[PDB]
Amino acid sequence: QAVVTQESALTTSPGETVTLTCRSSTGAVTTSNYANWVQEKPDHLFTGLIGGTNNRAPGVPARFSGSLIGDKAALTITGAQTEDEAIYFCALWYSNHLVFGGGTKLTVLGQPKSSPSVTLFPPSSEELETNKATLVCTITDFYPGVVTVDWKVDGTPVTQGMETTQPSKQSNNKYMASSYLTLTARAWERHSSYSCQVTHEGHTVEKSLSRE
Amino acid sequence: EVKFLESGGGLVQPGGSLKLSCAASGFDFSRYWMSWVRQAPGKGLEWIGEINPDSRTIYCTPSLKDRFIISRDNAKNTLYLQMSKVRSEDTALYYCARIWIYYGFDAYVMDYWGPGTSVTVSSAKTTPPSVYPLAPGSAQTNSMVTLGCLVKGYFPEPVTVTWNSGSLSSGVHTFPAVLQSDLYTLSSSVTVPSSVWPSETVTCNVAHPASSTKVDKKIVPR
Ligand SMILES: CN1CC[C@]23c4c5ccc(O)c4O[C@H]2[C@@H](O)C=C[C@H]3[C@H]1C5
Repeated sequence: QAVVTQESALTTSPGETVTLTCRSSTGAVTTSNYANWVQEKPDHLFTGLIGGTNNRAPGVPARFSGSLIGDKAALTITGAQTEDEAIYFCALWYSNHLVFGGGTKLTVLGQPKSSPSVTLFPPSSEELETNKATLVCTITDFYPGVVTVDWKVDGTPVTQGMETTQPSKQSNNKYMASSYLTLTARAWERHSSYSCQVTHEGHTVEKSLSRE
Repeated sequence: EVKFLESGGGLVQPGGSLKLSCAASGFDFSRYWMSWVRQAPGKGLEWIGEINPDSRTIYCTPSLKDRFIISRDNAKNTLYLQMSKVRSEDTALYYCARIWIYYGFDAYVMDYWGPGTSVTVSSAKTTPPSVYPLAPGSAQTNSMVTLGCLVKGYFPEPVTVTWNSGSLSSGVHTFPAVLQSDLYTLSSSVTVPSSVWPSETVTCNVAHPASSTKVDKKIVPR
């Protein structure tokens, strides 16, 4: 039941050096895991960059390199370019099957940091008449394109019935996302205070409302 | 130019079957290992398997050999994936990828990838969306106000959302769909001057081509 672990997200600036890592649940990564690195760019464009731990794929820019570092496989970008903003997947071989890590979103700062605009909407009266309630939290104009969203109802974090889209590009090249809280109408009626909390670059933006 | 094109995806019922094809151009396909990888919505890559040039060796993820058969036809320069007994968790984009083996025959990279073909497994019937207004709660003032449109529970994708029949376009944001209770939901928002709403009417228009429907929802204060 081998599991491959990567940083969820890293940020660097153009010209800097950044290293991404890749860990195995079986122990140290070795050359016998033949670590691969695959880059995902927008519109689901995948490209192999590194194979067999430290071989660049033919035609790949020299700023990409691979190595083992301690327990882990590593991808280093030495002199990052804005075009290197992308999701990077590592993949490790375990004798007879290949396992991908969860991917690292790499931001290479290509515009200023921008905090999210957050809007929280209550259920509509028309929806409530169907005995259902959906709260909607919209999140726009943020960069880097990484957020965490949490919901609270009368001080209770919601662990069932919340759903958040993965960030997607706006026409102005910032990012947007939406989050949903699904309740029954009776639940809506039985609670008072509702909050959507958006954390971006270590700061939380909170919007809340009170029913009725 | 090394180039791939996948086909054979689409909507299939649970327990149904389909065969995906990956056509390879620009290289001698009969000399390369070929692999299948997929990506469920919002998620990362999952390997499916790979097959060597003469098909004497196939490696596969153990959980999927029950459903999936990898094969190839070197005369057609094509890689195949037969999918049977399909399940909701098979909803994903499916990619083929070439295996490049380096000098020394002891290192590889998955160098070139196809653009992917989409498979959706669902028993949902065609379902038009329930469209609801998103208006601020009953109310402190700023110079702009953000309004919205909840497009709840439709099938299949897509819907098209406009504001005031296309006349409001700047600062409209229509968000990706989520899947809940086997139906799709998305939202759209628009920002207008506080002096404009609710004095002037703001309406979202939602069309669902598969239902041949198009509905309007005026955004009214709470
Ligand atoms: C993921 N997959 C790629 C192709 C293949 C392979 C690997 C490593 C080094 C190789 O040289 C190599 O070639 C084949 C096969 O011989 C053995 C394992 C498979 C595996 C890993």
